[PDB]
Amino acid sequence: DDFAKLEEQFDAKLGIFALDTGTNRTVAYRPDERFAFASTIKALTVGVLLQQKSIEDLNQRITYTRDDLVNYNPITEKHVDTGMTLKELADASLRYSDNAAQNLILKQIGGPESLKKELRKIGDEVTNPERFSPELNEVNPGETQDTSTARALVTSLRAFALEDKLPSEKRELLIDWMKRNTTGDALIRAGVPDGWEVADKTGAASYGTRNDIAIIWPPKGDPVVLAVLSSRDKKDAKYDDKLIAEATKVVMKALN
Amino acid sequence: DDFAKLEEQFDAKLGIFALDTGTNRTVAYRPDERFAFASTIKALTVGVLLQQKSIEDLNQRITYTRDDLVNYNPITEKHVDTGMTLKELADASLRYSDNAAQNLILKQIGGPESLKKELRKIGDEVTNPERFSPELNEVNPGETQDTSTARALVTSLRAFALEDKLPSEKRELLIDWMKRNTTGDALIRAGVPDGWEVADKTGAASYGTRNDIAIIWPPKGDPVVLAVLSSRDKKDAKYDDKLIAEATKVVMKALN
Ligand SMILES: *C(=O)[C@@H]([C@@H]1N=C(C(=O)O)[C@@H](S[C@@H]2CN[C@H](C(=O)N(C)C)C2)[C@@H]1C)[C@@H](C)O
Ligand SMILES: *C(=O)[C@@H]([C@@H]1N=C(C(=O)O)[C@@H](S[C@@H]2CN[C@H](C(=O)N(C)C)C2)[C@@H]1C)[C@@H](C)O
Repeated sequence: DDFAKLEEQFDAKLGIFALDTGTNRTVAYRPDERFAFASTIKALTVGVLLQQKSIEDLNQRITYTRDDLVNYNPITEKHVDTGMTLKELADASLRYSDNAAQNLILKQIGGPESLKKELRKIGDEVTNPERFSPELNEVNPGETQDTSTARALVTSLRAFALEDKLPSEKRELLIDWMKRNTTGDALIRAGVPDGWEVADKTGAASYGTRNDIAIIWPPKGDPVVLAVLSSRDKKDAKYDDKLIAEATKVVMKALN
Repeated sequence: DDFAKLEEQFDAKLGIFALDTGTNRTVAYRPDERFAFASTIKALTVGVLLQQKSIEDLNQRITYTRDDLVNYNPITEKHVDTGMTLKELADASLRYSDNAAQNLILKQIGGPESLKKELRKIGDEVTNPERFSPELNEVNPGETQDTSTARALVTSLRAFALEDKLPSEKRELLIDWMKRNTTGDALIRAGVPDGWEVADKTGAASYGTRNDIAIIWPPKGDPVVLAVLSSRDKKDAKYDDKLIAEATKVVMKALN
């Protein structure tokens, strides 16, 4: 098995689940193993923002200071003086993984416990949002706060992006943002041929956790939804993006 | 001088122009020397496309056939059967240097002769569009068809991307496609300090011509607009991407 081999090669533990929505074929490898979701949660978080706001409501302007800024604020740091609309915060959070943007959105939806409630409402009993960004990244093995599984992230991302947890114009915003992600070139995108459209959201945390979740549109045929998660046994361990890229090529082989 | 030393190391001719939009300082080395523009023209071509369409017009679906495919078609070869929208064609052209994408876009704006006339209209009396792709890359020394200069490409790229040849929303589309280019990692991007954002478009053509034009954003402050062009004296000469990267570093020192 190629997935076992990857784990061997990169001294890491993989979580994989992929679903071909056209065939209902799946590819699983530790699909129900828990991993820190890290910033992949940003995607489900915007899912819930969109469900709870009209499109026009995303034009509301959010004011903030350097106190609402945290460790990684690539877009938010530019706009302290003017603020940002919810729409521009969605963009920043999904496409640059802006942590402060995530916290600001999370506050608009009522916080982690309110995100959790909303995910339970759409059918996800697995994903456990507990903390703000960045501290959600600090997860020790055995703990369950701020964790999910490859199976559940796929199911939940599909529910918002492709099914009926959102109306079509809102699913379109979500997919556009995710399609135009900037943080993912060496991950799922590097394990798919060019001209296969990918919408993804990356994550990284402690214990060398390195995640990517995606919807992949092959040139014709229905989309594949895919989570590829990984983690290692030392708290301060490095991850290797190539593992996600290689895993991704294995999934596509197995599905075709 | 460092630029001469790069010319000597790489046995090539360099064309450099950079402009610091903050201070109006410039860095020039053979700024008015002509080079084949190659696929850098794609950026300017989208600038015109954007100027002549509403953003919503970009969703017009273009149907095309396999005759429209040329030598290098990474995205467009996957969608002969469905076609692609103008928006999707712009993305393919800019982020993958898709040649067929560029030729379809060129046909939508009326062809190279029409593109040239739109460039004259924004003030560019230098850039000489004449052929479709890839034939545009066959330029012998002393010839002027499909050539420009480092100064002109910088001037024209600024005009569309930063000044008033487009309204802000279309500038934003242009800038985002170029920020997310997949073809430029070993060029200007390699000579810029980490975490400065870069929008770029690359090119290569006969006589070992190797090009990259870009906009570079210091973390705070106004952007730098940059062209780094090169060529060599044999028709079938190889280029070296490291030339462009090293020239870029020199540009950055001379501006800091
Ligand atoms: C996400 O998991 C965390 C923030 N979002 C990120 C991302 O998904 O890219 C991280 S990733 C980590 C930081 N360094 C690596 C890198 O390639 N960069 C320099 C961006 C990846 C980012 C801190 C969030 C939980 O903090
Ligand atoms: C334009 O310059 C040509 C197309 N655009 C390119 C690019 O910018 O990437 C070229 S150049 C060259 C061929 N191999 C190099 C490479 O490393 N790859 C991207 C695979 C780039 C591409 C053919 C057009 C004029 O043909």
